[PDB]
Order: sequence, then C-alpha cells, then structure tokens
Amino acid sequence: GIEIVNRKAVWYLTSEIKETETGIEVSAGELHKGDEEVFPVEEVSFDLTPDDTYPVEYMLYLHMNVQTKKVSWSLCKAYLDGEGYCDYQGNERLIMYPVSVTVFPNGTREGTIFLYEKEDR
Amino acid sequence: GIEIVNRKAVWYLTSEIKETETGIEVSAGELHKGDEEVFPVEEVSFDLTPDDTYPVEYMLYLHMNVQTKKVSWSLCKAYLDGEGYCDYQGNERLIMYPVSVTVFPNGTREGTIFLYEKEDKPPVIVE
Amino acid sequence: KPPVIVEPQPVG
Repeated sequence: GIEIVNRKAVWYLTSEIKETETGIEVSAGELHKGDEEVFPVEEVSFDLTPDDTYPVEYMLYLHMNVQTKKVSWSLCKAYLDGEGYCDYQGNERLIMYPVSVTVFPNGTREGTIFLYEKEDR
Repeated sequence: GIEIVNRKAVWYLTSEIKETETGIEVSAGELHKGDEEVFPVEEVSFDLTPDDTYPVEYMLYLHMNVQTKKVSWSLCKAYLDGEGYCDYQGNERLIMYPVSVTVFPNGTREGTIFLYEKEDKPPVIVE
Repeated sequence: KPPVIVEPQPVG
C-alpha cells in the first residue's frame, strides 16, 4: 500500500495529496517556507501504470525557479531493471519529493505520500 | 481540516480554489456546461474569521442570472447559536456550493472544498 | 468586492 506520512518541516505544502483508483491526485495549494514566504502550487495528477515485466518507480518532484520564483512539478518514471532509478535531474531548486511509489507488474503499489505541515507554533 | 472533494459533473468550474492561512481564495476561471457553453467567473476571496463565542459557518454560492447569463458569487455567514442557518434564497439559478466551512473560536476549521471536473495536470517529465 | 452577503434564515 501507499502509506501517508504526516511530517513537520520548515518547507511545507498545503496541497491535498491522495491515492486514487488510477493513480495520484495533488490538489492546488501553497508552498510555505516557515512563517516568512508563500508560493502558489498548481494541481497535478498522474496514473500509477504498471509494466508487464519490471516494477515501476514513480517520484514526484517539487522544485523552484530561482529567478522567477515559479514552483513547478516534475515526474520521474523509472523501470526497475537494474539500471533504472529516479533522481531529480533538473536545474531548479528542489524543494521536496512528496510522492515515492513503486508499482509492481500485478498492480500492487508500495510507497509513501509525504504530507508536510508547519513546525509547531 | 478543510477536505477536498473532486467530482465529475456536467457543470464544472476551472477556478482554482484553495485554503490560505487567513481564509479562502478562488481564482478567476470558467464555468462550463458540458461542452455546449462557457461563462466567465471572477476571482473571489474571504477570511475564515472566527467568533469569540460561537462556531461560524461559511457558505459560498455560485449562481447565474439565466436571462443575462451573468455568473456571480454570494457568501453566507452563520453563527452557530441555534437560531440561524445558511441557505441560498435568491431568484438566480444556483449552480454550485463549492465551499462549506465551520470555523471554531480557536481557529479550528472543519469543512469541504468541492472541485468540479469534466466528465468522461501532466507534470513535466524529469527524465 | 464580491461576494454579495446573503443573510442567514431564522430557524422556524
């Protein structure tokens, strides 16, 4: 299954992230760096599609353009054949990776949905 | 907290609706009647202000004047004291209730954001 | 500035 990890951090996301029948749905929300700064985050969704032979790793990245302040989503899809793996390859500032799921050929999903909330006041 | 409910409907709104630390923000968007007609919807926002004594119910209405086709926002606020409730009452056709939240004196929010979708999000590929 | 305020009904 995909376990839900509620976790406190300086950088936190108010977007609702959930597992659906077909994949992952992330609602529109806000990225916060503590009390100081807030950035708008668009909604995003993707299918957790299995492969016939290999398990498939899905890793969702939340990164920021340093110049424009635009916070965007990136998705890595890797086939776990001994050479495939997920690692953020982009040139923007990686903030977090709230979804990490391995989908097995028979449809079994194993991984984590990270839900970051504010450190306590 | 404030839950999000996605639903496939004939009437759907492309406006982004989100909870902020102070209240609710609805972006400018489009109301769609399937694939037959689209109507412009203005941005709207409001504070989820608590009361010192009673819990407060917030209700957001999206309604349309069927003759002018003007689509507008209405907000009802109710103080949970047992003497009043929120209910949309006007002449205009009520299209949807996308926000319904109860705000308790200490700031605790309980409710739902209804996000209507098309019947029958690609993140860039970091690959 | 929207929204237009709708007053709550009295119960009863």
